[PDB]
Amino acid sequence: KPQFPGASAEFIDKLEFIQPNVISGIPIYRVMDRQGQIINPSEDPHLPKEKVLKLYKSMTLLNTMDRILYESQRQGRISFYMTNYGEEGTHVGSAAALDNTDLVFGQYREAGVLMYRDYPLELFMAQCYGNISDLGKGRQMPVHYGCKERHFVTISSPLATQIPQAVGAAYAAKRANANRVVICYFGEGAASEGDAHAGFNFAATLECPIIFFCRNNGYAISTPTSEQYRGDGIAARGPGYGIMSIRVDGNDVFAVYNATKEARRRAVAENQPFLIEAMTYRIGHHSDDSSYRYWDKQDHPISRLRHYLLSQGWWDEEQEKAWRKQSRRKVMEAFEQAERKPKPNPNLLFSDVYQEMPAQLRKQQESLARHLQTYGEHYPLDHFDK
Amino acid sequence: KPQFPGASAEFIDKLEFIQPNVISGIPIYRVMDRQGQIINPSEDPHLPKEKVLKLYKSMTLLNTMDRILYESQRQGRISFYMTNYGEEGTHVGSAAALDNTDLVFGQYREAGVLMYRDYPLELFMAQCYGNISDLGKGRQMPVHYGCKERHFVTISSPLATQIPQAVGAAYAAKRANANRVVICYFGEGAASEGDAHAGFNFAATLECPIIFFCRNNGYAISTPTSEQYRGDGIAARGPGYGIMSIRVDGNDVFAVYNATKEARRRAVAENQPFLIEAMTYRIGHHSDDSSYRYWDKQDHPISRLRHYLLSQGWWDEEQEKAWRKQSRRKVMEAFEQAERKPKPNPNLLFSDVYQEMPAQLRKQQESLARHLQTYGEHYPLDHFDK
Amino acid sequence: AHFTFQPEYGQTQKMNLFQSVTSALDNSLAKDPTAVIFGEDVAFGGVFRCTVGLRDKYGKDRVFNTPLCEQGIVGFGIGIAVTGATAIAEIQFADYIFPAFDQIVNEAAKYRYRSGDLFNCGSLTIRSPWGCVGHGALYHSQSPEAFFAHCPGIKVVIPRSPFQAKGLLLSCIEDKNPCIFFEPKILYRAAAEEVPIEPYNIPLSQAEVIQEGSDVTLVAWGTQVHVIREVASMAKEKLGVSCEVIDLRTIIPWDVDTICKSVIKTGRLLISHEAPLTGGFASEISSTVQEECFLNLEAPISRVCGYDTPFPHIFEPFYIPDKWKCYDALRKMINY
Amino acid sequence: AHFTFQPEYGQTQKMNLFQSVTSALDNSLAKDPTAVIFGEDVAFGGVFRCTVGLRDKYGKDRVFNTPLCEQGIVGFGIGIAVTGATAIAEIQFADYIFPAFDQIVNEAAKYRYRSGDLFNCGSLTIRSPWGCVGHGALYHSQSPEAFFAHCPGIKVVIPRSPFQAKGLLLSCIEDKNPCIFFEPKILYRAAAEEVPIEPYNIPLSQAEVIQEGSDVTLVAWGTQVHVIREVASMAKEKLGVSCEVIDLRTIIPWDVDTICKSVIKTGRLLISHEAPLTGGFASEISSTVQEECFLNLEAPISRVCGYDTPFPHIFEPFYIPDKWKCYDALRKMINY
Ligand SMILES: Cc1ncc(C[n+]2csc(CCOP(=O)(O)OP(=O)(O)O)c2C)c(N)n1
Ligand SMILES: Cc1ncc(C[n+]2csc(CCOP(=O)(O)OP(=O)(O)O)c2C)c(N)n1
Ligand SMILES: [K+]
Ligand SMILES: [K+]
Ligand SMILES: [K+]
Ligand SMILES: [K+]
Ligand SMILES: [Mn+2]
Ligand SMILES: [Mn+2]
Repeated sequence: KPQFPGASAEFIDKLEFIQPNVISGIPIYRVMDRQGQIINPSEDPHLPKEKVLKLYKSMTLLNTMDRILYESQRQGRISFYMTNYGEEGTHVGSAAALDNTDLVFGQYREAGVLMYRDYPLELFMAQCYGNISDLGKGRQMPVHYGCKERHFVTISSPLATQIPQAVGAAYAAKRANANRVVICYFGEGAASEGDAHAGFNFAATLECPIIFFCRNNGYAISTPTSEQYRGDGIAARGPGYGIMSIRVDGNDVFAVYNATKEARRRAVAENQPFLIEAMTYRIGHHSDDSSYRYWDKQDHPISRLRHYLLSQGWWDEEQEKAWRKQSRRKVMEAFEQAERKPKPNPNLLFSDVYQEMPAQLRKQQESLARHLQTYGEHYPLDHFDK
Repeated sequence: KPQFPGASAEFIDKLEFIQPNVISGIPIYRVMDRQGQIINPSEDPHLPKEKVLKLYKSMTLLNTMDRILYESQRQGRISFYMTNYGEEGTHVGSAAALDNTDLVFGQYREAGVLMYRDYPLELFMAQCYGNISDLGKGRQMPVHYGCKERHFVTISSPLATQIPQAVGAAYAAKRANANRVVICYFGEGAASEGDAHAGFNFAATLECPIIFFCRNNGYAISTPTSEQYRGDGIAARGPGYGIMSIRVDGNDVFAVYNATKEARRRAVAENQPFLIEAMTYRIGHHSDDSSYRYWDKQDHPISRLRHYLLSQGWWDEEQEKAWRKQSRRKVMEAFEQAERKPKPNPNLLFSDVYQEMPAQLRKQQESLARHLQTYGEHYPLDHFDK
Repeated sequence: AHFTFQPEYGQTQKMNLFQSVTSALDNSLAKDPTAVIFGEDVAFGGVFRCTVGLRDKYGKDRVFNTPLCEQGIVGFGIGIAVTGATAIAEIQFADYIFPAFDQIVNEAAKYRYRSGDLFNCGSLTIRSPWGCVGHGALYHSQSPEAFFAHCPGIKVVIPRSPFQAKGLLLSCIEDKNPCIFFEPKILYRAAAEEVPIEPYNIPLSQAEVIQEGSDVTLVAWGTQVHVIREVASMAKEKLGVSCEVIDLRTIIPWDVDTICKSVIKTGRLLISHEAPLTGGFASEISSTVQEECFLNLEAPISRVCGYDTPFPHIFEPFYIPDKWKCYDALRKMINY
Repeated sequence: AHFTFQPEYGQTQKMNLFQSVTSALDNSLAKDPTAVIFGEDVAFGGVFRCTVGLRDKYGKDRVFNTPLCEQGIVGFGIGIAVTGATAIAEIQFADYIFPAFDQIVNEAAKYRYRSGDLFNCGSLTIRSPWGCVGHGALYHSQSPEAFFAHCPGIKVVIPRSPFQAKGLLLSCIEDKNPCIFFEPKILYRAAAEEVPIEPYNIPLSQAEVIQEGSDVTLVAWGTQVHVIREVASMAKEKLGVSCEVIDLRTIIPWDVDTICKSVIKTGRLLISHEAPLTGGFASEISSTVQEECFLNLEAPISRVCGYDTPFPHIFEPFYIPDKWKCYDALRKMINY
């Protein structure tokens, strides 16, 4: 019997290399087909009508906002934008399975989580426009959302940095014994970063209640997954870290919901991490003219959820028309209001660098004030607060 | 049928999380037992007598050098030292399976690879003493060996940095089409670094002829593996990256040799990486009073190889005695000579920072020369060259 | 924008900055069979089009994408260079170079020294978009040169135009030391200029006096050179002040002699850079100049730099050391 | 060695530097139930014994080992701090802090700013052994403070003795900004001194004039403070020169007023640090002092620093800015 402390195993007397199983990888969990039909009754979550309608409306409201802000960027009204096309179901489905106070870390494609948590259209817009209503004070590029009230940690551009951070927040939650989980979203490209290896390993060895949620949409900007990794996607990496893992159909809100609900339940009870890899397809551009490269007319999360609603008698064409009209109205009202607000006071460029403001930093702020007194006509002072 | 570009798999209609298999991990490949007996004839490599005696003598000569340099440190004659106790077989066994020109990257416990490649005792000593014969010019701490002639890349202290580097060297070898492999050694602790995730993934996606050789001895200084990872050791991580992997009994030079020989053969032919995890036990201290914590009287690589020699009639007590005497003599001759050599010229502190020497750096070197002209009595000038 | 671009080796062709980078890379792969180019999204031409057409022309084994991992990109590059092959790595935005900081500072920079020259990674070059772009905010705007300036063993080079970029980049690729080449991204598409079609080199560690002056010395690099060139014009017209304008070009090892020689003549110095004041590279230039020209300095050296804060989105117009800020400090310094 | 150590709050006990760190950590976990300490090998007491007995006293869930991964240690620490819990991370040697450079510079330092203060990691402190040790060579000797000084949003603090270390470390742990605390390892076991058993604080961003003087100002931090204290003695005895000796203590935000006020009085300044000259923090102090005290400076400010090379093994005695090197530069400066 092998006595090595590093592993638990039997001896083998024949030389055999372990081959990866990639052609036949971890199967994709599915609950409803492309026609919105429940495939296996025992897996139907039987979510109440009001909640399913909220899943639907959240993801179509997000889609309406995406269309409008995407165009706004094209016109140079906002400096940058990233859509959520094809990611709507992974976000609303997983957000619906969380408790309102579960802390969320993510990056660029999680707006739907905030939408499900009722983040105001006015605040999505304030951040993209960097106006006076932005609690982020206009400091970050557009779509770098954050909400303390809705436990959505501020997004940052450096990929994967939020992964080991989410693990630390989960360790602290374990200690506070508040029966809270942390969920951390990231794409399959970001999973190649060293920080992903750091977070996955720490979560397992430090026994943290965290759900790692990987959105695998086949591309990281122009890079196909064939150039991103050679194993069986990201799901197959979880067991190597001792992490309970699963792969789901990301265009199926119910598959996503069921996997997330069960992961949250076990993660909080057992203080162990879970990895969910949601297979999807980035329908829209990365940010970038996508056309280095079907999922809109044959396999779209919104379309599948809509068919499900119809089969239950929960939606119809007139309701569809009225909602498209109402959501467009709601989004355009927030948009116009956002465009008209002034930007924050230029002095806000100096606060929050440290909690307090160092004297030498105050001197730089005074320096600017003096500069503007004399050269102000050469600056856009009328567009900024005070 | 699933149509996602990120993975190849079937749909599954039942929610099932994938559980890691750690209690029954990847089995440990063994060729001979603790009594040096070949367990399975079909696995005997039937290495010629001269080569097996070289494996034996290399690892006992290394052990003799270890004892002496370890004591030297204790006395403050050299500033630092790291032994190879219990790692002797993983190193000679794998080095014997490589071609002389295969490039080696490693860290602290690979001295046996250099020994097998006939690195002179005089050069091991010159580096530890940082004397004039050191081609490294006395710049690095002891045991940071390097040899261009024997294709052993200079060791550096930052753990795991050599991993993605070894991958790049392997990519370049692929392109040069020289039918060479690269082997990269590292411990199970170093495998937790982000650079390990970087190298493993790049080697698979860029199809590189490299062998990753992980020495898992159950500890990284005071940290047991239970606090280092929770999956089935390092071997189980290889398949998740699409890497052919295997685990071997590191105290069995023949298991190590067979696994390395076969990995080298396939890596060079197929331009694909292989991962070998050698299970061992760090018998000596980390560098540190090991006594945060059997393998010397019941399972030692040297002892097992010795029993094998006896069963073939290739060694005996008198040969053992004469060799212990001769190797001790050889090591003490190098040691005394090393201690007596002066250190290099202080000017060598300035060269090789860049290939050429920047004018501003020359000015600093002139500055020192002037300083020493005046204050030289306060410096150990007589101990250094010129 | 906030600057205006304006301005022997054979046939030339009009090229903007990104095209001049492609030209330098093309010349390199053509004359050096071992050279390879790699990084995130370089295969299809790059997010800033610097590698367009190179994969089709040279092969998928020479111009290829790596997984999304900066520490791996640099460690991988070091390894290629260790075998003597030319490795030209791309880091997508300079702001994302930090994950590779350990591989750059602890490994690349120390590779030759620590091995007694038995091994090296001299044939490694890391290129990366750099500097503000009007709306880049915290992570699409950084100027990390001062972090690298404190690391012996690497060279850090920054061009100010298409002509300068191709010549300095070819010198970096051919230099026998690991080099970091920062490409001012706001210039990628901004105004083209004539650039030789064939390879030529511009020396490293050599500043360029682009306009002689006798009253004060102005030093900058990258896009900021255009800002001080304009400031020189404003000073001459509004104050009758003659400005000597110098592009540093190489951050380390820097051209100490050119700067001191200029200050010995003018007796005044103003250094400017987008990067934050504290710990910025202007502090090193100022210290050194004070030490070499104490006798000639007629006033305190001034540094007009970005503020000591992260780079903001909506406040960028108020953050950058623009021509008015440089002008004002110059005015006060001239009146000292 | 190359230096000599020498030198209200209740009962005190003799403590060397590592014991004073343990005392500060013990006081912190006792009064702050959320505080946890983690990193490589901290559970058994640490490779430099700074955490001995803390796990037994406070629990395995509060003093624990992490996997061997610096970028993870810091990202993990940031995350704990994001929930408001006190996170005290250890990086085994300052030389190994670079893998975490991106998490420190792009994340920790910018966390509060970029979120409009909706989130922060103010309760994070990173402590790490620092400085030369006689034979540490390239990776057991580094002084990385200047790399971090160019990053707005973090504080970098370095003590010179056991008393200073416990007071500055408690202030770092309690400060509402992410702090990096560098512990001069050569002092861990070198000479003890009286240290209060109970918690006390020493302010951040405040330099300490440890000896008044009127002829020249000498500035340093860490072990180098002891070197300049001795240099002061040599100057007084061999030259009749009165030296004002100042320990900077906090690298950023630094105490600009104390240094300028001192130089305005003495009119001369010599700054010294083990870290390499180029891009070293002395260049920032010198630049700033030149800008604020141009009228009072009677000679060029001198910087006596480590050379612009990696830190060598066998040549250390010739590399460090020892008392003789500082003395000589002081002599020349006094004779200016
Ligand atoms: C450290 C870092 N490197 C590079 C980038 C540039 N970048 C932004 S998004 C992106 C692609 C990420 O792909 P993925 O993680 O799969 O997410 P997706 O965009 O497909 O949702 C890249 C390379 C970055 N933001 N941060
Ligand atoms: C980046 C880095 N972090 C920390 C250290 C300090 N250190 C030196 S050896 C070591 C343990 C490594 O353990 P392992 O990789 O398992 O190798 P072993 O010593 O057991 O052969 C540590 C933490 C280092 N050298 N480099
Ligand atoms: K992030
Ligand atoms: K290494
Ligand atoms: K180069
Ligand atoms: K703090
Ligand atoms: Mn993707
Ligand atoms: Mn180990």
